[PDB]
Amino acid sequence: EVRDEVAEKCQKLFLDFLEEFQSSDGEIKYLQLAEELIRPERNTLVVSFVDLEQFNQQLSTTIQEEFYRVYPYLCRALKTFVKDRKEIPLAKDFYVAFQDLPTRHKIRELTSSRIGLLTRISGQVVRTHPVHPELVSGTFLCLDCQTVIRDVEQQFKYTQPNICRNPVCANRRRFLLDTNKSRFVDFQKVRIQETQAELPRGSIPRSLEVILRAEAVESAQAGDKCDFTGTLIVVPDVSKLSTPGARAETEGIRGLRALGVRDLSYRLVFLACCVAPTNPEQTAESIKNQMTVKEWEKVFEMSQDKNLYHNLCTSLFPTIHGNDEVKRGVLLMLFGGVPKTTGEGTSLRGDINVCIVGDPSTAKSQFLKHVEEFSPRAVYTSGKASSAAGLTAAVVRDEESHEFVIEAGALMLADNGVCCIDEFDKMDVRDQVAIHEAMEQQTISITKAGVKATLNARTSILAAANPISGHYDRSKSLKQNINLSAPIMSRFDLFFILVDECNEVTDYAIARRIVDLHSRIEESIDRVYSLDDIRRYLLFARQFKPKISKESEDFIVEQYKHLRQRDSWRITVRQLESMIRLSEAMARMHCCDEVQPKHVKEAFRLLNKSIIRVETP
Amino acid sequence: FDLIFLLLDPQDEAYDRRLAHHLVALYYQSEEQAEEELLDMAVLKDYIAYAHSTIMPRLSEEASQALIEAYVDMRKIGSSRMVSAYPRQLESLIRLAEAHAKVRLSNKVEAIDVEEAKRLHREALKQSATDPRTGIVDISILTTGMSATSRKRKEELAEALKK
DNA sequence: AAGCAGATATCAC
DNA sequence: GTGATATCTGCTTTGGGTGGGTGGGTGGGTTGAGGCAATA
Ligand SMILES: Nc1ncnc2c1ncn2[C@@H]1O[C@H](COP(=O)(O)OP(=O)(O)OP(=O)(O)O)[C@@H](O)[C@H]1O
Ligand SMILES: [Mg+2]
Ligand SMILES: [Zn+2]
Repeated sequence: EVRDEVAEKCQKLFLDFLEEFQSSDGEIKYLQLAEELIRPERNTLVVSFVDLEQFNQQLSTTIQEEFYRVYPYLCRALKTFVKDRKEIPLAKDFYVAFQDLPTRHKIRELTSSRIGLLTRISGQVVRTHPVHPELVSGTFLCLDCQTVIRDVEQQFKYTQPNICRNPVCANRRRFLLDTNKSRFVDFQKVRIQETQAELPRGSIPRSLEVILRAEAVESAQAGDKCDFTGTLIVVPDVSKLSTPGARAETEGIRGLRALGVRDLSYRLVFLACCVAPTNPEQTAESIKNQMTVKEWEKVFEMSQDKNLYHNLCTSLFPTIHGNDEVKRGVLLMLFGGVPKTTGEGTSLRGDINVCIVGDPSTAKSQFLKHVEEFSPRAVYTSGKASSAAGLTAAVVRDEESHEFVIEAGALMLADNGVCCIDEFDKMDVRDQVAIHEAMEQQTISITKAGVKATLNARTSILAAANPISGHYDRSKSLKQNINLSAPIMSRFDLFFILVDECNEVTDYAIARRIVDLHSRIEESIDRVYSLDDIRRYLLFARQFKPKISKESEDFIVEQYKHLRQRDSWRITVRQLESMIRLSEAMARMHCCDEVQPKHVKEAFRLLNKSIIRVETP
Repeated sequence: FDLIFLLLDPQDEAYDRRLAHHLVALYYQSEEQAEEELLDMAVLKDYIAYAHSTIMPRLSEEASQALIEAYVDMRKIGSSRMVSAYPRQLESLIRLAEAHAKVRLSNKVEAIDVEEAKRLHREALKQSATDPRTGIVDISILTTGMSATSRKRKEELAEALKK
């Protein structure tokens, strides 16, 4: 059989690269990575193109110019490099991915001259299709002689063997496909679009079809901005091609036997071997392991700091002057309580909701923005919404299908995170009624035409509101200043007010702070802890589930009795559970395993100042 | 909105005559004048492009003190008698000041830029923040959407109906 | 009517 | 006498409603009237 010299040389050199390339530490970089390919779910190896370029520049150039031609041989080299380990079945297939290609091309630079070369592009995913199994090499039985033919390559069309393997056999038409000994690969089709940055001025966006295979399937989601590394190929019009096993199914080139009197056109698709984001079962021990040693000692030092509450408060909100209590409340919301389930299967809410009622231009939006920028999972939205979904689900009809579907709202998109809601007093009646269940039961229930669903809304809500008159009236109570109903107010753990103090000194402090922030953007900010440090510390601290002790039990019971005796707003069991949640969050803040009385004292201070502020002018 | 402007139609006869002469002259404008205006527009476009390319103004110390004093005075106006300003307006001033510095092709924001920003902001407010009944200083119409006099009148009506 | 799949007789070497 | 290779024969096609809505609208067909949810 004729032998492709270039591809074989590439295979040999790639095997050498895999075996010999050395990391900084002196170990073989890719031996330890290939050691992971013994698992059944893992079949792809990610190789940095810069490492390969350092090892051998001629090999890298040959791969770049003949990627489509030589890729199967690189996969064969990987198979050889993995063959030693006993756990791999002989039937397993392995694939190579290439990570860091120095140069990038635009979607409108994908011309015919790029067919078969290694390329990297960026795009916004518009649509993802279901996963399929795709045949790569078929095993067939010959019906004339019962000989078994293996490794029949497929070319965009279901192909059967051309001639029987047996020299005596002359069969050309009768074969049987055997699925159990054939080879399949995972297959996914995605449709991507030009990013808004790349879209030329006054031009309709240009779309592209990308094919993901093996591990790359289900790794990109619609709306994501992703970098794809792979190759540009042509895909013929399969509908025109006729084969012994497959009839044709209802200008281009003419003259192929499989074409009859028909024409064959082509279209360009991108065959991606690697997908990444364009801009890039937990437990305390695993969280620790994910961190480096420096980060772990920083987290421990943070846990040991005796001024942690104040340092965290100042670090999180450096641009805001004053309002220390509001910062403390928002921090406690960020740490959260311990969600629990009862013996009968019902849930006890562990999340904390906070409300901030403010005068105009009092920086409540600043609080919401700080939390939104800090939190990994956080959604910022307005009470008055642009879409029909709003803060909860909506039911909309697909015109073509006539089917009814759920459109998700803000509280659904923020599930397991934080929802910052601005202008919380402008909600509509549908959202107003649904938010009862959303805030307490943490679910949204729908029984409408074509839809019957319970949707998860396990969220912590941080809300910002305006007073009814547009200016806060100290003579009245907080309940008298806002338009929130009493049942909604009972669902909030903490309430805060921000009043415009018509004071010269406060005005002078705020003006100096703003002007200093603008004059020296970098120099103005001074955080005891960096935001990344706080993110790691919060990730570590959320793994603790402090237990309520007996003394804390007695203190909580006494405080609840006092609150009820003191008192359409009223002290309900919700205040008791809010106090429990706040105590749990206070204990969590110090990575502690038991809720001590001190945490209860602090939580009761905050909650008592919230309740009194709700009641009296 | 940083600036709100009011384009009112006057009842003056002299304004009508002047605008009529303006429009008739435009109706008879010659081709050389049109070409000259096109050239001036091209110069303006090039100037703006260059300024966006290479100018990044920064606040000097004198500009910072000017801005702080400006905000304090705007607050004082209301504090003398209500509220006559809110911190967001200060931000607007900064933006405007920087814009002015960019017009000069200057990398430093000076006191002249702050003065121009104050003048422009104060003119826009005098155009659009005026209460038809009493005066201008009241900015509560922007913050709350209801005139202070209207708020007092509604409070009186509600109290009387509660009587 | 138009064209591919299958069957089969037929030239040539 | 075997390997092409030229001739002959039978299948089914079309989009279509006597080929079904107990095939399915991700296999593809204007126009109007009729329920929904969100709407005002
Ligand atoms: N206490 C404060 N400390 C620092 N900056 C403040 C403070 N109060 C207001 N500001 C400034 O005011 C602006 C914040 O306005 P923001 O949009 O957050 O107000 P708001 O409370 O949402 O009001 P509204 O919704 O009525 O506009 C920023 O310039 C912020 O610097
Ligand atoms: Mg705001
Ligand atoms: Zn055979």
